[PDB]
Amino acid sequence: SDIQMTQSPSSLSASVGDRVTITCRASQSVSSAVAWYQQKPGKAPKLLIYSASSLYSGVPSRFSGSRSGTDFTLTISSLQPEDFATYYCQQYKYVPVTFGQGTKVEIKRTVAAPSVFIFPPSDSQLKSGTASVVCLLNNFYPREAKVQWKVDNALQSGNSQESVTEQDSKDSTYSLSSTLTLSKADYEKHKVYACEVTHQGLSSPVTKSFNR
Amino acid sequence: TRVFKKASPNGKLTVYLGKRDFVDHIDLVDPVDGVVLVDPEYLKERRVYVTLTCAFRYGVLGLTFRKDLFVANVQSFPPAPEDKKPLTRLQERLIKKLGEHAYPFTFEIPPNLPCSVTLQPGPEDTGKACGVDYEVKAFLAENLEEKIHKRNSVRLVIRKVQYAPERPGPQPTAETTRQFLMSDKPLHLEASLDKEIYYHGEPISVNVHVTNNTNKTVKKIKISVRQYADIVLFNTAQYKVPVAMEEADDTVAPSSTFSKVYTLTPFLANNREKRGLALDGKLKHEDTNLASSTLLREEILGIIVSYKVKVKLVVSRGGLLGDLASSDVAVELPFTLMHPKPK
Amino acid sequence: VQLVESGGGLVQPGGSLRLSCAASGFNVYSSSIHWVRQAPGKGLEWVASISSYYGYTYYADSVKGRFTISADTSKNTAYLQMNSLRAEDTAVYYCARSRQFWYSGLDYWGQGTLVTVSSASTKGPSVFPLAPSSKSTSGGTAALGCLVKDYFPEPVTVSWNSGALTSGVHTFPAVLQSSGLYSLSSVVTVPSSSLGTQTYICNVNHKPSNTKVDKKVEPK
Amino acid sequence: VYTRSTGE
Repeated sequence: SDIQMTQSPSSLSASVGDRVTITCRASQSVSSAVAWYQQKPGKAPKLLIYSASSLYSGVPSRFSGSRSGTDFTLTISSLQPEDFATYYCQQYKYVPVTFGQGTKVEIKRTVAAPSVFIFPPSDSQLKSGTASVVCLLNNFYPREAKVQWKVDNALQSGNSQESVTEQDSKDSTYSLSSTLTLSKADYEKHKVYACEVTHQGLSSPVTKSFNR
Repeated sequence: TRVFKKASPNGKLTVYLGKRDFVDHIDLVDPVDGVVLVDPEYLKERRVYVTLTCAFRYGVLGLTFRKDLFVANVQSFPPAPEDKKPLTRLQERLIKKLGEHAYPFTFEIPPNLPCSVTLQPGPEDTGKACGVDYEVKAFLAENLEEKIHKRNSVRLVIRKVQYAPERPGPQPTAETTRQFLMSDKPLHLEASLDKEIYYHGEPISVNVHVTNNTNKTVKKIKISVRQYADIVLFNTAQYKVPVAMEEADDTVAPSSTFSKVYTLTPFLANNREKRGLALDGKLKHEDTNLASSTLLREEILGIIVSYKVKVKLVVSRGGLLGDLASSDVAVELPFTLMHPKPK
Repeated sequence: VQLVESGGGLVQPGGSLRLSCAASGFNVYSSSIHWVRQAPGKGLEWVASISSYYGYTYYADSVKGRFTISADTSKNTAYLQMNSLRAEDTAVYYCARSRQFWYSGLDYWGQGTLVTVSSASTKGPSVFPLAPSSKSTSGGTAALGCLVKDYFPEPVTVSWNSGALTSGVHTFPAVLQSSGLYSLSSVVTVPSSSLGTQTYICNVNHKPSNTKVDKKVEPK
Repeated sequence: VYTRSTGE
């Protein structure tokens, strides 16, 4: 029973100097009461444009705004190193005010493949009574990946939590940590643990398996 | 860019405007330019008029009345041969989209007219917003004598507004010396504000300096921001109502000086029981701030609002004349209160 | 001009927590103090607003009847009093600034203190090193790592050699688990030829339970 | 009673 926002872009990716556009369609007309924001990871948001198209002070000239009925837009003339964060669309005509989902604007880099390394459990963890294996990816673009563990030459799912770090500001690469969380007894039995990665840079899946 | 539009109850008539708020720069006011869309199907009276009205609305049970202060009329349809006006850029855009059927209208607001001001209603009021308001009404009839039929017409509320001057005025400062007869001893009061122009919701700093060389004692110091409203409709009316105040128990003993800075901020939340208080014009029933000070260059209709800070010293005399002769000492400081110019 | 948040911490569900943000360069009456709720990777969600000039409070429908927004106008502070906290209300709550006359959006925000709501209790991190095996070394470069697992509270800051080692380090975001305890992994890449001759450590720290860690990684 | 906007 409340107005919702629909940012159309989900994961935009572009090279430096490109003209990128982000559009958010209001469920029902919110008039020109639309604002755009920039939020760096681990930081609080900043205001860019207000009243749909009125640039805010302390914002570069490249930024600008427009309106197409329910579709409100955000356009950057030239993209810059500073301008690489997740942006948001807001409406403030009717309370409650709502935001968009977020668009992962990122740098464009040559397709580099991940360097998978598997790590066995430590003597300290296994005496604590728990078992966990870490499969690590590094220096890869794009961020998309679909790693799946295989233990005792059998696929294992539902017990593999994954985490990914933010894009590095210098070389523009990601990393990924997969963790096979299990009990100590499971580790000793059927000890053929392995992780299989699939990525665009890798023509074939590259499995890093460890025995003893 | 987008524009406002409103249709008559039966849709036969539709007004188009570019904005609701028109800025009064004193030397000139923003013109009220627009168009009126009429279909030939519903064009039977064959004369469409548009009217700009500045009216004072006033009230037992929610009933209100509108007394006109300034009325102007333009015959949009048909375009009389003895009046050809050039179209504004806003108007020529509107015809380009709508077509011939849109008939333009342009009103010029002369100077020395009142700004849109709404007087605060109480919780037991159900009528329309009382005060001074502007309004554009488009209708069609056979002639100007015919009684306009509410359904063959449409009205849209507009506002005439002002904004803070670019150049700030001189620092408001004021002095007064009260000299008593028992001895040749003066009680001196000096007061000043930080600046001349303040915005709504911003604090006002009152520097107060008292030199009490008399035998009497200052018991209390009363600071207050007071709204001056001059209402010139029939005869004359006016009132002062304190939109801020502080009663400090600061004491100035005999043969001693005192100096302190008081900071007051006028806001509406603590003035909601003061019915009749001047507020900035309301489009319909929107909550608006305390009325902005209206600036007049060189007895003007409507509600003229201004602000002053009063600094009063409550003195107890006694002695020869006892408490028959008042010994209080006050001073006043005028200042501007309005919103900054929107960029 | 600055906004400062405090009063964030772990509270059992159905409990009570209170939050306040300082205001600098903004007059209370000339501005409105909004609040927001963005959980990790979930997006901004406006929870409450206060208009000092018009004395109005606004609440989110879910929030309605639970949080109370107030403001001490003298100290220039806004106090969001949260009562009957749900586990779902775990998020980073920011305090925003708006133009009282007239609304211009959320032009300034505070950093925002962390709010956590769960039945689980604060627990110290159990750090087990990830020794660099033969698998770890490839292309002439090897990788150390420390695993921080079993701590519940979200705030944990880990720096290798007490921040002296900031090259090749990759701190993975913490993730909440079936147990509910948060688990975070941190790894670095150091040349193999330097591996062995030189020793490197991970300075894991967890302020809630006051547990400094100086565990050192040795190849397996 | 409602007043609406439109493009130009």
